[PDB]
Amino acid sequence: AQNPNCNIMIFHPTKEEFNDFDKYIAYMESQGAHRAGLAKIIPPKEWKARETYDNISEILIATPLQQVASGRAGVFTQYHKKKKAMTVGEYRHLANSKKYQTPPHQNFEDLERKYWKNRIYNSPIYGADISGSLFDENTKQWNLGHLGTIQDLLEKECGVVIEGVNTPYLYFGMWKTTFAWHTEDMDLYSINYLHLGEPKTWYVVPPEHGQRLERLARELFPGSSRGCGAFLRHKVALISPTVLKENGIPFNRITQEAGEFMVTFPYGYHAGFNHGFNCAEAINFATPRWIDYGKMASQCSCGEARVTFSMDAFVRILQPERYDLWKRGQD
Ligand SMILES: O=C(O)CNC(=O)C(=O)O
Ligand SMILES: [Mg+2]
Ligand code: NI
Ligand SMILES: [Zn+2]
Repeated sequence: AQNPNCNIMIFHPTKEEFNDFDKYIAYMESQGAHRAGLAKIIPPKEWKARETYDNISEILIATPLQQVASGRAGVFTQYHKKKKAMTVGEYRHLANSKKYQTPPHQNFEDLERKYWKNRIYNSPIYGADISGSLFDENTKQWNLGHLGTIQDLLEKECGVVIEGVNTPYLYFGMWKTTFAWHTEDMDLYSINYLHLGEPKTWYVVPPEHGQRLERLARELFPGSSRGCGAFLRHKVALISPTVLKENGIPFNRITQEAGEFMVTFPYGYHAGFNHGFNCAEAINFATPRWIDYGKMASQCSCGEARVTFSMDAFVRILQPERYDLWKRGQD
């Protein structure tokens, strides 16, 4: 079995290997990359996502989210308070202000220490989940707006034609902005490209050990657990590495820098934080290996998780027994 310790693997494809996305994902899996839940892909030196980032300031962040924490430093939840719209140029200035800027630090490890010590005492503002793309239309390799769609994969694998679309999302981050512990909708893959700015630190639990994380989360968030049998679908809970180590949960960590891709694999729980002003783009995708994960994915039916239009069909076709109850949660 390849990668039996479920370490995060880092790949350096050549320009020739960068042509065929599906084939390279399947290659990475042949080497065991999925066992970690997360992989890094460093693009060939010849590749670029677009020519420059000089003209992005007029993008609108219609609903910036202030991430307010409750709990203790290593075990907290966050809620998202909606703020007034602002442009990317306005947000960048805000991120760089004395109130919100990255503190002085020695290295990524010192910054990680400061994040876990101090996150809860601040409420950073995240421009998340903005439909759109920063890939140049002429970028033919690993262009996250030109991937094969999940609806077409389901149709190729299972023969059923379904409604829905699959488009990318932009994330504009600042110091301390935080992504809570989650897997993807329907336990899909994700791919994330860090277009610019400061790094993003990731934590990940191997898919084969995801239920260990779920059991800890039910212990640590006991009211949330009684409210919903899949409350990590709410994307609000954080647990620190120190706490994970104290409770014996297997995980790994890695820092993504500008110009790098990360792939999350089906049922790979992940969480993380931004180091400073940055912009990422991410999208879900599927492969044939996902289908079985999609069929077994948990679902939130309490009403909190509220998701896209396109998840309807996935539930309806892969999980027809759950469909009725899940749809009640969506309505
Ligand atoms: O970058 C972020 O805030 C969150 N991204 C992801 O969870 C992802 O790409 O799967
Ligand atoms: Mg612009
Ligand atoms: Ni994710
Ligand atoms: Zn729920």
